[PDB]
Amino acid sequence: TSYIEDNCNQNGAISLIFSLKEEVGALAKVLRLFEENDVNLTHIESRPSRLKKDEYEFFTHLDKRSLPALTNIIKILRHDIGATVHELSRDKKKDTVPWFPRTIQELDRFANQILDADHPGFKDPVYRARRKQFADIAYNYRHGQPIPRVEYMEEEKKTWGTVFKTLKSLYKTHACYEYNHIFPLLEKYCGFHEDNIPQLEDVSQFLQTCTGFRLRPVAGLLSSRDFLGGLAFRVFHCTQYIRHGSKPMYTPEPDICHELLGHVPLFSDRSFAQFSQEIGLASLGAPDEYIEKLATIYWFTVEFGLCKQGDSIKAYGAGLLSSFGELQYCLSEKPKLLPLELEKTAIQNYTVTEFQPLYYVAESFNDAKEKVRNFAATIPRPFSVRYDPYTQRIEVLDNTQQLKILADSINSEIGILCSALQK
Amino acid sequence: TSYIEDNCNQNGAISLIFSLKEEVGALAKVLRLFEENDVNLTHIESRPSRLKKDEYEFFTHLDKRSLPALTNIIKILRHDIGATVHELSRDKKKDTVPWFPRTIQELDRFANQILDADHPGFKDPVYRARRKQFADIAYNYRHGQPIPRVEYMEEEKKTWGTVFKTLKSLYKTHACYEYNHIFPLLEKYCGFHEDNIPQLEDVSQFLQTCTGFRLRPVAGLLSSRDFLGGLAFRVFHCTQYIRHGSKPMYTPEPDICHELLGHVPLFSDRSFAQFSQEIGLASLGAPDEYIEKLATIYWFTVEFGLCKQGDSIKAYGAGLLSSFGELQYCLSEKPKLLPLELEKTAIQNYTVTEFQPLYYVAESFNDAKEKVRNFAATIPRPFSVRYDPYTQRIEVLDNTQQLKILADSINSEIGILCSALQK
Amino acid sequence: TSYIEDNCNQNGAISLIFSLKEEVGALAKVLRLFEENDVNLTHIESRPSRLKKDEYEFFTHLDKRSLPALTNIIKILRHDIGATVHELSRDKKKDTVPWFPRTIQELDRFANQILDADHPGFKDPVYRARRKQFADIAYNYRHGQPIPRVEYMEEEKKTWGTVFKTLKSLYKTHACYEYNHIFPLLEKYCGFHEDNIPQLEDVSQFLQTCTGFRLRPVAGLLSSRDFLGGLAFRVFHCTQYIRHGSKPMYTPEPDICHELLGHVPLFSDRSFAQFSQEIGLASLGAPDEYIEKLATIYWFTVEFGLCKQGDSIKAYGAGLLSSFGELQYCLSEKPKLLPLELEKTAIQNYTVTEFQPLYYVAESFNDAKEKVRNFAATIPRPFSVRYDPYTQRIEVLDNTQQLKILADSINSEIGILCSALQK
Amino acid sequence: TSYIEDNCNQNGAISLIFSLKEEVGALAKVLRLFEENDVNLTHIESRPSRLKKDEYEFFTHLDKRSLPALTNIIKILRHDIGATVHELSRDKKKDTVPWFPRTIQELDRFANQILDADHPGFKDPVYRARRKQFADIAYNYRHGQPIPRVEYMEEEKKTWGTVFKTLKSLYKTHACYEYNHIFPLLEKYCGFHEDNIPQLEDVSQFLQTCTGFRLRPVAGLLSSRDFLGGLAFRVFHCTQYIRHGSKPMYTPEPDICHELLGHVPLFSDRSFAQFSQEIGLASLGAPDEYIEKLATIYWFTVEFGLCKQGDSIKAYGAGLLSSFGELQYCLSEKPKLLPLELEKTAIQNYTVTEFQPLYYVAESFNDAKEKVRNFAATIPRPFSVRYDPYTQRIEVLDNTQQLKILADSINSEIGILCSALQK
Ligand SMILES: C[C@H](O)[C@H](O)[C@H]1CNc2nc(N)[nH]c(=O)c2N1
Ligand SMILES: C[C@H](O)[C@H](O)[C@H]1CNc2nc(N)[nH]c(=O)c2N1
Ligand SMILES: C[C@H](O)[C@H](O)[C@H]1CNc2nc(N)[nH]c(=O)c2N1
Ligand SMILES: C[C@H](O)[C@H](O)[C@H]1CNc2nc(N)[nH]c(=O)c2N1
Repeated sequence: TSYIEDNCNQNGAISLIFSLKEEVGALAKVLRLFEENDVNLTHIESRPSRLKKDEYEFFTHLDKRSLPALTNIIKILRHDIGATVHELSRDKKKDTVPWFPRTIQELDRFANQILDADHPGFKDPVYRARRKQFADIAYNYRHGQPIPRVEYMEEEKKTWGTVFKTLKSLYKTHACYEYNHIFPLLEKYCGFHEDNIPQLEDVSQFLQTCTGFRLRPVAGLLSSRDFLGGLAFRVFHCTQYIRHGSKPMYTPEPDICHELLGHVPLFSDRSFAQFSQEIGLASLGAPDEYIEKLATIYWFTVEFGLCKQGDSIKAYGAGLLSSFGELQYCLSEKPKLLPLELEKTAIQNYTVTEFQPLYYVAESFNDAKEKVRNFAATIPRPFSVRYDPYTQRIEVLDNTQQLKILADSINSEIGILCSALQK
Repeated sequence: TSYIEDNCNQNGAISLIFSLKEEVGALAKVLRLFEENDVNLTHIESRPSRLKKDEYEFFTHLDKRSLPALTNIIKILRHDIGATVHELSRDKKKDTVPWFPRTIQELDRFANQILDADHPGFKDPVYRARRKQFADIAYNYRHGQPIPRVEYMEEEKKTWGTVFKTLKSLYKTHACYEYNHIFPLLEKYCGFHEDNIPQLEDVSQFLQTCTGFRLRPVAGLLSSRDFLGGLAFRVFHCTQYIRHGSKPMYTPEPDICHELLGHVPLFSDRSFAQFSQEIGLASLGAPDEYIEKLATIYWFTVEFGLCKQGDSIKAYGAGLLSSFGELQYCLSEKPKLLPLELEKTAIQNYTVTEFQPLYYVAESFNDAKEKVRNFAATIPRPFSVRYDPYTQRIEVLDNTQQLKILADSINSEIGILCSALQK
Repeated sequence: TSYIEDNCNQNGAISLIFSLKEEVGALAKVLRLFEENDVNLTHIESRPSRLKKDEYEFFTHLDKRSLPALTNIIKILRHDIGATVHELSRDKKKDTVPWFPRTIQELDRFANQILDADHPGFKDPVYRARRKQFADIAYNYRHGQPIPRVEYMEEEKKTWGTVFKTLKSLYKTHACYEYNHIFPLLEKYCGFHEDNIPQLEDVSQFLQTCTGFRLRPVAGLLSSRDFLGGLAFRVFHCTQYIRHGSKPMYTPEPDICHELLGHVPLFSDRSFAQFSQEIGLASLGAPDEYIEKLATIYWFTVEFGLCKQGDSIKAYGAGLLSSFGELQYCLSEKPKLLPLELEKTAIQNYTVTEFQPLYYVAESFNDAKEKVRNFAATIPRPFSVRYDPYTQRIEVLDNTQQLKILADSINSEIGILCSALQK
Repeated sequence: TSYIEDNCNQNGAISLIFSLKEEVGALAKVLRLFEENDVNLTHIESRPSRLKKDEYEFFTHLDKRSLPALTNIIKILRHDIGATVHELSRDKKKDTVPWFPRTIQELDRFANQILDADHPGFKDPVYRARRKQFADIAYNYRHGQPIPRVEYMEEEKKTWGTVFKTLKSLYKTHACYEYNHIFPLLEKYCGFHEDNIPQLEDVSQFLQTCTGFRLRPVAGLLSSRDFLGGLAFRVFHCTQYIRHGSKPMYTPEPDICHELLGHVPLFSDRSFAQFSQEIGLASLGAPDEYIEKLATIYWFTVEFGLCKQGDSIKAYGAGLLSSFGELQYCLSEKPKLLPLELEKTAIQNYTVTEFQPLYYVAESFNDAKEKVRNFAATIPRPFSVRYDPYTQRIEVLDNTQQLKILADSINSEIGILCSALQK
């Protein structure tokens, strides 16, 4: 499978999800309680609760180095004060919700936690000397920055040239509509020629010009939780390296072309973007088991999905649209095609290298979105999630908070629509 | 009054907002049209319709150098292709929608479109040179950049100190809760103390973490149209300069103390943000005729409003909470009180530097949002608008798409709600 | 005032509104509960939850013979099974919701709960015997039956003739359009001429073909509660008797002319029907406290209202359009005019037989519906209601179902709308 | 197939769908135009247009006997006045929309237009003498009446006894949930014992007590248009006859038991009722071709459908739940099961007698409702349809009328839901 079990750092990450009502002593109480225990107060951030006017939300920017007193604080918090605390832990210790980044800026803690001799071009010291350099670029990037741009060598340029020569000529009849729609634009705007390599930054900015989707330089393949969690933030982690000039149509681990020809152009569609994003949102705080299940879904859908299209069936898989041979295989009559169903799609085993025998076809991305949200209602976590586009932080919602926020949001949509009724 | 009519630049600003449905030649026709007539493509960016999968949307960043060629382009768009074209013009000539920005970045285009001997300290060279310094800072600032942090002199530090000493001790009973709650946060977080000035950047970061609202350093005062459009983007144009030490409770032009102590803390509540933003949206495409009325609203609502608050009447005006005398004058039997109703609230003359005879009271900011939106449904503009938080572009909507977009979005929201109903 | 407090019958009316979720024994438990304690099943009807597939809804048609046994049943329902029970009582004792009908057929239960020497014609035996005749007709009429058609004497025919002669010639400029349009229809269709009386049955048929509104022959005057509940069912309780020939423009108790010329023609517009019906629904479960206010509304709105109508102010009141003098008094500079706002419109004392000093003006009936519904959201009753047009039973809604039912219904409506958008 | 081509009567039915704006001369113009041409004015009914306050709708109760002048009237109507007229014709003559009943009362014109020697019990004069008697009962029924009740013979009673003995014992594990839910209620309420025959009227009234669904006595099998059109009105036409005592488990033409055990109990569920009803609504004014397609759908769904149910697949077909042998066959592993899709389901051929080889399974009835409405968007008719629950007439909607009615209806639902947001 494509599931990669997740890791941790020795310091770790112990966050405390809790909101607090402006009670007698409260905001003084908490921050003094922390600075008595040596906890830095650059790391105890509090902002208001966007729902109950009289409450705040608290973000604790910590690690396991605070353990000699982190017990005690929790002790006082849940039982001496009466604040509902959920602890995020990356070590996945005693019945502790699995850690995840909480703001779009917290992605830098565990973004470099990725990656055999048989790699194509292995005994070439040149390709490896280039590969550690590109990993370095991902090692030094911090959120907010523009992606540092690299002049690509030319042998790599014609590797892309060949792959593009094949795939372009073959997309017009193989790719989904939303791909033939975006791709001419990428060509004329970003530098998506068969004779030119685009820089990650420009593509990032274009995807933000279409959907607010962002490209983040990652050295390699991250653990499923981190990958799908970053996708929650409308952030796609992508690679900067190319395949070897010897074998331009096989890579065991995804390269520049897989993203630019498999993922990105569809990331320029809002319907598909939100589709992927909802899965992202659902991935966080989820059990490792359900992360295996998410990985399975992602594979048979994002990486290798098909879409019903009025008259045709077409491929929206990112591995489908990036691998010339399997893009031939896919619409051939060989493989299996059935209307997508997650009850089975999760319980669907697959292979990593071999051409995937069976495929699953959606109606439109939005129906798949509905289905994803449905399955999200199945993942067991003692709270809900929903993403804030402006603040770029994930609203962790409880019983009472889901209610007023959805209520009034739909009220505003209701108002604008009721005015749309008056022509 | 404080209403300011809008002006133009030598270059100008000619946009052609139009979308086009993907037929063979359509987008080819347009991109042919520009470079056939030599128009630069540094400014003609076309992206997909975030709504109709089969359409593109066109933002044309143009100017009056296209006047030597715009006739032909308009004609071919309106009649040879059949595209509904709305031309945005800042010259506001025959059949021209009054210009406004479509991108979060088009606010830098008209950020320098701003701004007397009786000022206390007019011939004081130090206050003059410092005001030219701050005008320079606002002159060269472009969106996305960090707000440069400025070292304040001591006279300015204690002028702020005095203003704060007076107003802070008073707020506990005059400001709305949404202020009495937020201010404890701002004090200890951004530096809203009596002996220290926060730098706009830090406050901006706080405000986007709360509401996606942003602080923009602006020279003097910008036309009503431009100010309120920037507020539509959840971007607040704000001042970095301080008042003179001679008269610490009189400033003719809004200053650091007025912005940080009158406006910001209320900009820290989402409900208030939605209120102001909905007004902003109503400003876009609006004629100067009803923009006089809009400025009036802002005055009597954001700057000089009162709000029903459970038991009492309280001040949420940014000018009430920034001018010490009128905050008491307003909470007395002296002034007159009228229930906010836009039939009258817009139609009401006023003066700027005056203890306001009458005030207007809201119920909660949300209902005020509703009233603003309702009255906005009355301004005649040949389309409505609503802002895309991720892309930071305002979806300009015609008849056909408004319904499909809100209908389906609410389809998703009500689905998740119907499933949440079963606990 | 014209407000009438409600009374009770010797039998009474004890309903227990409750639904129950289909577990083994649940519905078995209840049906066991009744016949274990001997209660008759001519009145205990259980039907499915039109909303939650897995639940039943229970309408229990009971009386005070169950007082010798209701204690046990209530207890077992509230604590041994765990069913949310709301008991409807017309005795309105401790912890009793004030009684109201759940079925379109429960209106016959309290249809005889109605009704002086100074009447012109009091000791006239002919008018007396005729009023006892019409009271008998209303006494034995049950819903569903055809309204018996009655042969009128000649004095009654020309009393009607005179009233009509006067008011008809005048309506062309005093009544709302929704009256000036409908009346041409009623004249030629039902027999609304100066020489002929329509029989309630024919008008009823007309009114259900327009609005589902129905004419019910009622003896004298029914308590405010009962009248307005019947109006909730889109059923109008109406009079079949005429006034005396002595005073053709004075009647203390509403008569055929008042109903057919004041009320009905406006009951022929759907928007007005929705207005009155929403009020009706608000009456259900309402305490007498706010029902005084409801009666006041009906008076100042349905019976004595004015409406903004594009350019002018016009009368849609049923008492304005039925009492010739006050229709002119009202359209003059004599009376006072106040914009309909329920904060004041409910809170306002009045007298019955009086040229009304002040009047209230609406914008359109639909907005008045909104205001009624809004103020209804203020009455404290332990559930909301909305009427099922096909079943002719009012869905009594608790928290959990309201959302799933309207959410999904609107899901369907917005789907068909989104598909209609493409022409 | 189960499609039966439709017939006509010699008089026929020429109706004219048109609305009219209150223009100079209008309402006098039309009715005088008709009475000049001998057209009875009991047959020219006009009521108001429920949308445009200034318009009426006109129903012409005619036949082909008006032909010697029906040309001329149409002549003046469409081209001399400018009223959009759509002619309904049952003969399906020159490009004339196929006739259908317009009110729930117009069903009596063509309700008796139904129905080989091999019928079971044919040479028994007793069964035929009974069969013409039951057809007579359907021949003499007119809308509004209660269904005349018959004392059933006893041999027929034990035919029902045997069929019930088998099917009841076999339903608890074969029938869909919504059947095991309703059926105990029918047992205890209507007289659904294995030892007793229910009278059509009581079942009708029960189905109206659940969903407003009604049972109308029909002599035999009607043409598809009339059957599905009656189902639009929430009216199910049903048979009063039984099978022969010789062979109680085979009938070529549906009998009492098929409805009471196949159709009715599901007609007591609102979700299923609306499901069937929307198809009904869609059937009217549809091409004969698409009536063949509708018949196909009805067969594979209503008569022989399955439903996905969380854990199981269960039968909701009316022939499935009425035929003991095929109810065994259905969940056996023999037949084919695929997720229902109307693109194919219509183009799905079948057999009349033989056990249907393949079956189609829905998720829940509502999803099938969505699908039906979707396919309805494909039937070609120059107007839309939507059913009025109160007036019990089908709103024929044009471009402009669909808009305001759906707009404001959803506005009301929006209001009630927005108030549900305030708890
Ligand atoms: C989601 C699933 O685990 C899938 O294999 C992930 C794994 N990690 C990844 N890591 C990177 N860098 N890029 C990817 O596309 C993926 N895909
Ligand atoms: C909104 C209203 O027009 C008000 O007068 C505006 C005018 N332009 C402005 N310009 C600046 N720089 N600052 C302000 O506060 C205002 N206020
Ligand atoms: C609705 C208001 O309470 C008003 O006084 C009611 C009272 N009861 C009534 N009873 C009858 N029979 N007829 C009426 O018009 C009224 N009006
Ligand atoms: C809808 C389809 O035509 C189906 O065979 C109809 C035909 N006519 C009918 N006629 C009657 N009386 N009852 C039915 O169930 C049907 N079914």
